Amino acid sequence: IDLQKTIQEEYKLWKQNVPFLYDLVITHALEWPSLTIQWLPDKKTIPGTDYSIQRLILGTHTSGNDQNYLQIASVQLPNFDEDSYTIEISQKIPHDGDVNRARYMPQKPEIIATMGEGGNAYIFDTTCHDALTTGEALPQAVLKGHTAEGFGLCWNPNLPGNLATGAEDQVICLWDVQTQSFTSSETKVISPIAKYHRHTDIVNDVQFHPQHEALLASVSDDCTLQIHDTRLNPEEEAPKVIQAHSKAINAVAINPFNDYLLATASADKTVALWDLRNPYQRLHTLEGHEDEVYGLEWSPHDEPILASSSTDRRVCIWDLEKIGEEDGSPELLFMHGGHTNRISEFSWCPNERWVVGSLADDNILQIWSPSRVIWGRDHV
Repeated sequence: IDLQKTIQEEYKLWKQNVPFLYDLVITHALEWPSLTIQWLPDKKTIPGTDYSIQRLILGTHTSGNDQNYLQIASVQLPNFDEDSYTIEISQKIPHDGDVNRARYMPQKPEIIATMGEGGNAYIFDTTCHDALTTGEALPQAVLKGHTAEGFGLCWNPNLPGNLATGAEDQVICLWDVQTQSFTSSETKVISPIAKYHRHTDIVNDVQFHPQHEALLASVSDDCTLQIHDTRLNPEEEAPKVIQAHSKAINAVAINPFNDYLLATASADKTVALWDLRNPYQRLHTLEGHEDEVYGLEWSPHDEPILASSSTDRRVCIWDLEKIGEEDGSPELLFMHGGHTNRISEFSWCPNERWVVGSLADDNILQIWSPSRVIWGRDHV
């Protein structure tokens, strides 16, 4: 793939340092760039081997006219010891537009929701897509509600089948997806159970609280963070609207261990920290990215660890326990520099500690782990 001269220089410096800064790097080019990535929760152990098989959801983003696909990639991840590996596209499911975002249902991971063409969302049941299917691979459901494409998508981890989406139409849709009717022969057409008309610009991201069924956070180009209670009536305005940044907010992430800790990522190159009990008081600002921050995700294993990604091509990992303080930001624990274009999405591996899968706009998939020399510094 074409690299500009300076980019090519940087990438070769990065590769030279990889053995010192990383315990693992696996690189792969995909036939099409993917806008989205998420590790599936399952791990398949082959007894007697030094690896396990894990899986990732990927999408495509085609130049135009060429068919798009929702994809599942199977990855050989080595076991990490205590004193090349294969990546194949397992399933490929025809998808209508670009796959702007894709998320498996936590309670039923064979069910995958996507944000696709023109604002339609789609539901796929992977057990309806296999070598035995007789006709067209169809979505199991199309969710008709948005009037423009969107990138906000989140399943409710405490209410099976409950889905939230947000789009460039400024709207948040709530959906109730009942899956026990799904078939490979028909596409169910579903309308929303509620629509929120509370943002005044593109809704970039939505996230259900991991421990509270009714709490939905949303962020927008209107520079607000909003906390909605989906028990109350839909056109009643969100009981919490925060003027959180001076520029567009692209991502929101709720700590999966600290039920009050929320993070936002913004076009002001900043990540900010928020206490949900008193959400108008910003707790801290995290600086280090050189361009807009677009992606945000807490470690699934370590409460103080947060990752962010940016059009500056970096994934940054932040250690919140270093906030209390010899010239750079102490909470910036690690900066991944393996990508040569803007990062589209990344995802923490749920089955291995300190492993990230990341994608960039130039078709590269990287699976990497920073060295325990960096993250285990205060181990014994």
